[PDB]
Amino acid sequence: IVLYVDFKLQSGVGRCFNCRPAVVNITLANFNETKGPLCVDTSHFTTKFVGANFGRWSASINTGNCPFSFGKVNNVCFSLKDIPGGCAMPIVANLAYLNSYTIGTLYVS
Amino acid sequence: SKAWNRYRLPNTLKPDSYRVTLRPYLTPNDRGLYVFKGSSTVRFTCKEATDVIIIHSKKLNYTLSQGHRVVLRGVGGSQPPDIDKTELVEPTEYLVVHLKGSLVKDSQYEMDSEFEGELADDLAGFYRSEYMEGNVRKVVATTQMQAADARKSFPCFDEPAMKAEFNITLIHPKDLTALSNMLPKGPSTPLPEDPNWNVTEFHTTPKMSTYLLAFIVSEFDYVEKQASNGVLIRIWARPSAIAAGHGDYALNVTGPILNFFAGHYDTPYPLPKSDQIGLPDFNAGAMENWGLVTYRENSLLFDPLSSSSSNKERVVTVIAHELAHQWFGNLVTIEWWNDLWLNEGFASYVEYLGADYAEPTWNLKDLMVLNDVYRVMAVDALASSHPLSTPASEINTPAQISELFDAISYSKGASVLRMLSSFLSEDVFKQGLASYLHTFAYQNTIYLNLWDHLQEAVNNRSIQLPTTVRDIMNRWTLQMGFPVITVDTSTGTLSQEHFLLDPDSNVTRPSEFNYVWIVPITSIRDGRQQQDYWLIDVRAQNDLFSTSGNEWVLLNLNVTGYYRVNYDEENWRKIQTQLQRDHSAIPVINRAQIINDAFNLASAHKVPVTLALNNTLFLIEERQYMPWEAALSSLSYFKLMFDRSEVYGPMKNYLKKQVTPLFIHFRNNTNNWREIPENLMDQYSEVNAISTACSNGVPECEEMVSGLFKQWMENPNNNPIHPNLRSTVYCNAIAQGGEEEWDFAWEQFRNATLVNEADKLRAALACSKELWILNRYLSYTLNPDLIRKQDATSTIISITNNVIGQGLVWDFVQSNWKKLFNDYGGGSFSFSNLIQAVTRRFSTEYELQQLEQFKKDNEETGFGSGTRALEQALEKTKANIKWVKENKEVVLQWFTENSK
Ligand SMILES: *[C@@H]1O[C@H](CO)[C@@H](O[C@@H]2O[C@H](CO)[C@@H](O[C@@H]3O[C@H](CO)[C@@H](O)[C@H](O)[C@@H]3O)[C@H](O)[C@H]2NC(C)=O)[C@H](O)[C@H]1NC(C)=O
Ligand SMILES: *[C@@H]1O[C@H](CO)[C@@H](O[C@@H]2O[C@H](CO)[C@@H](O)[C@H](O)[C@H]2NC(C)=O)[C@H](O)[C@H]1NC(C)=O
Ligand SMILES: *[C@@H]1O[C@H](CO)[C@@H](O)[C@H](O)[C@H]1NC(C)=O
Ligand SMILES: *[C@@H]1O[C@H](CO)[C@@H](O)[C@H](O)[C@H]1NC(C)=O
Ligand SMILES: *[C@@H]1O[C@H](CO)[C@@H](O)[C@H](O)[C@H]1NC(C)=O
Ligand SMILES: *[C@@H]1O[C@H](CO)[C@@H](O)[C@H](O)[C@H]1NC(C)=O
Ligand SMILES: *[C@@H]1O[C@H](CO)[C@@H](O)[C@H](O)[C@H]1NC(C)=O
Ligand SMILES: *[C@@H]1O[C@H](CO)[C@@H](O)[C@H](O)[C@H]1NC(C)=O
Ligand SMILES: [Zn+2]
Repeated sequence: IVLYVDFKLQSGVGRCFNCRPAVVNITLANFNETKGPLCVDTSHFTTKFVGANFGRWSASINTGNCPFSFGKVNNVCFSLKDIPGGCAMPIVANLAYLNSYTIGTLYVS
Repeated sequence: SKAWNRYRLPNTLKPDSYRVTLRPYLTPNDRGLYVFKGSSTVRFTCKEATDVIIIHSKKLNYTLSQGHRVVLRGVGGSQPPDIDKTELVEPTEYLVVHLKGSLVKDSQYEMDSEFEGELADDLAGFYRSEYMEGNVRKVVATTQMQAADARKSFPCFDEPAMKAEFNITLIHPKDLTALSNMLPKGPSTPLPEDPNWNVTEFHTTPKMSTYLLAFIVSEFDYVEKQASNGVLIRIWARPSAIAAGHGDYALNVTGPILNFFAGHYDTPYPLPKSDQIGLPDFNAGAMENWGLVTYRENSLLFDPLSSSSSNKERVVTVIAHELAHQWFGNLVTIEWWNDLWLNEGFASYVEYLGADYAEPTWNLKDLMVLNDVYRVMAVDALASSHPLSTPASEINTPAQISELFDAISYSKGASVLRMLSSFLSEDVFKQGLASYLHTFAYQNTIYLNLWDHLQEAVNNRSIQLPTTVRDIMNRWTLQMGFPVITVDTSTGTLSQEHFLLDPDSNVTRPSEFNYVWIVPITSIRDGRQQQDYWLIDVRAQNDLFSTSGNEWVLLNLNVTGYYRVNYDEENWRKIQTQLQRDHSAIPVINRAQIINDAFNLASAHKVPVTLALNNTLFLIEERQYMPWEAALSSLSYFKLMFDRSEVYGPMKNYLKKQVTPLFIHFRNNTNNWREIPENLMDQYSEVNAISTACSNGVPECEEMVSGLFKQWMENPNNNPIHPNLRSTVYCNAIAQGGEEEWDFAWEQFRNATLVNEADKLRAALACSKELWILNRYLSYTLNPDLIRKQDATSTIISITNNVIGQGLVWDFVQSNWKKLFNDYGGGSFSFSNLIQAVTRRFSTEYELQQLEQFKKDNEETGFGSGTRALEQALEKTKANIKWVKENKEVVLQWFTENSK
């Protein structure tokens, strides 16, 4: 698993620096929305995270409704669309010591 | 004799609505001048027949169409007579259009005009502001219309009572934004003539005064947050600043404070937004433009890692002050500038009500006694002051108008507002203000209208006062000065008289009330509040003020009333011993009152100077901030009179002894200067202890501030000096150091990215003891490339504050005043403040000669905004000569004895 998260701020002049980002590109590696939620084949697997980190704006994945942390190899299927009977742990775009915005959700069950 | 030779406008024409289109060119033309092209169409109604149109205009060149500077059209079938000729009257700044026939009464007319102007760096009208992004020279077109500079951007009837609606339009480059009072009326459409330029039309404003208009064109970014009252709030500033988060703090407090004022005064904020923008080049601290408030960068931005707690206080106080103007001044404007205190006096009081709401752990309302009441008592004690409400006929010219933006209108108005709300109670006072706002909304009022609605509140609430509200406040508004309450606690007698710093000064201003006030006295007895008392006569008697044995009284609890208090010798002794026994028994605010009143009383020859100095003895075991500051403030006058004489040495030794215990206490409390006090007041106490400790020769302080600065020089990127200490550590380390420390702090000031930091550096550079450095530094202050014209006067005022530069600046002012006045006439240079500061030290008959000769020489050139400040300097100087002769010896004795 290799989740890539990224987002861009309101472009142009007179931009709102803290408003909700204008572009969002949350991309789960080797995942097809049409095929369905891809499940972890084996307990032996490496999970990386590549969120945008520019200035005070950063992107991270904080596990809220799910009692497991992304990044731990220890101990379930992961998808970007709602999977039934599962929790919704959101992906957020944080502004240091200021408002933050939910840009997308990584579902799991 | 002629209409266009008088400074007041005629009542014949009254405007109704304006159409204005401006276009700044943010690049220099071949002449090297930044210009702005504009077009305006004003619709006005003829209230009285007249054959001439008089409208304000200043530094504006007009395109000739149909052989004249303007084109006159009719509205609703009215026939506009032919225009014979148009002329520009520079003295009164008018655009006179002479007609062949007269105008019809009750008939509307429209006047077209195409004009051009300069986008100068004079911080007035439509002016330019510049900054640096990377290696690029960014340019901004901002505005400052107060007090009478709207005529400098487009022709109009520039008076506060000539309210109207404004259909603003801004033609700017495509890659830049345009802002104004209202929100854009649709997105920006590229100008057809040239696709490289966009066009932004804004919604029509409400009925407002000209001086509240604002047109900004920048590439700024912003941060926004919907307020609790649905108002959109935006904090505009330079991109890098917004990104770094220096606007986040203003965003945190602006919304909440706005909504607080709305609920407190039971009046909504009419506009749908309120933008806060920070210009790199602003003259004043901020301007209350309705919908688009403009600030200095140091008054809006704040860096949690490099700004000081006093900077944070500055921001909230300035924001609160500006947001309060939205109600008092914008929604309800003044009829004429002579009543300026109705706008700035209310804002200066309300600024604390809002700040206390944003940061309630600060108890900022208490600082109003030092920052406002006693700040204006020093000037209001002079016979050359002016009443809170000067007659309308006495204020006419722009110089006389800009002159009223002084401590009197701001602080004394705030002090009178403090005293009013204390004896009326806040809840009652709030009531009357709500009815006063609703009635006169989108209108103009005078001081009388306020008495009417405040009197009504007294009737609905059934509050009992010695007489009508109009007659109690007229005593503080129509006549200048304040009383001094003399108490005879032996017999309980009470006396009052006009307090003057110089008992021999000749009071020229006549007063219908013969300088007698109606003061509400609040007192305490052995630390217990007594029954409030009203004094309606020149002399009275009451048992509330009688004492026996150890009993002592103190009038004016927490200094709510705007008056000084003086007691008999016996009562003073009981107070002094009380301070030495347990000073905590006295209200901390009144502990400052004791020091401040006594010192100003000695200067007035009302009590021996040896008494005032005795009241400063208890400070040796005083930890609070406010009492020490009150002493340091009154003692600053002693520094001004004696820092070039034999008396200074002993004075420094006495202060060095009074403050050293506090300095050691804060060294242990701060873990060797590693941390800062949690309470804001204590943080200020630490600083006042460090500055007073180092200024007076405490070697442990001198070895620390120098070692800190040296550590910084070793790792410039990592600044080890906490922001609160940077101000004082900088000045002292540069004075102790040499050119190597001065150049390093100069390098830092040029490469600085935060204005708060640069301001600290700029002032500290003026602390160099080398006379050649101060002379070089002085020549920098006049180079706009090195020091911003908005900081010129300030930097010069800092150099004259240095005893080694006192004579350098006085010589500088005397030599090139005309050149200094002509070049900066009505621009970024404040002449009153510089005069006030350069003459503060005058104490000899020789200096008085120099000053009187300075007046005689430049009487043809004039003084404008500094006329009153010059007279106040002449009076304060004549008084200083007597004071020094009378106290030079006795004071020296007291300092030498108590220094051991
Ligand atoms: C100056 O005026 C020009 C032209 O009005 C502005 O350029 C355009 O600004 C608009 C509004 O933001 C943008 O329109 C876009 O239309 C596309 C469809 O083609 C739509 O998908 C977008 O959602 C958007 O509404 C457009 O990005 C922009 N065009 C360009 C590339 O210049 C310009 O913003 C104005 N400048 C200022 C500072 O006002
Ligand atoms: C005079 O001012 C002092 C200090 O501002 C006030 O003392 C505070 O009183 C409030 C209650 O109103 C307490 O919560 C604070 O703890 C007190 N501060 C102290 C003593 O440190 C005092 O109330 C004021 N007195 C009046 C009636 O004006
Ligand atoms: C979204 O991110 C992935 C990460 O590699 C990138 O390959 C893809 O081009 C991005 N799509 C967009 C919106 O550019
Ligand atoms: C994703 O699944 C769909 C449905 O079969 C099909 O387009 C293909 O298998 C996958 N598309 C991509 C982009 O690999
Ligand atoms: C503004 O408030 C937010 C949230 O309460 C806080 O995180 C932030 O630190 C504040 N901004 C500053 C720098 O005061
Ligand atoms: C300004 O606009 C308002 C509303 O659109 C309009 O009623 C008024 O006549 C306009 N005034 C001028 C001078 O254009
Ligand atoms: C307006 O005309 C005067 C000369 O009458 C000229 O000195 C000034 O520069 C002109 N204004 C502009 C902006 O060019
Ligand atoms: C000041 O106090 C000293 C003793 O502490 C005393 O000798 C002197 O007379 C006092 N001055 C007055 C007038 O209070
Ligand atoms: Zn103000």
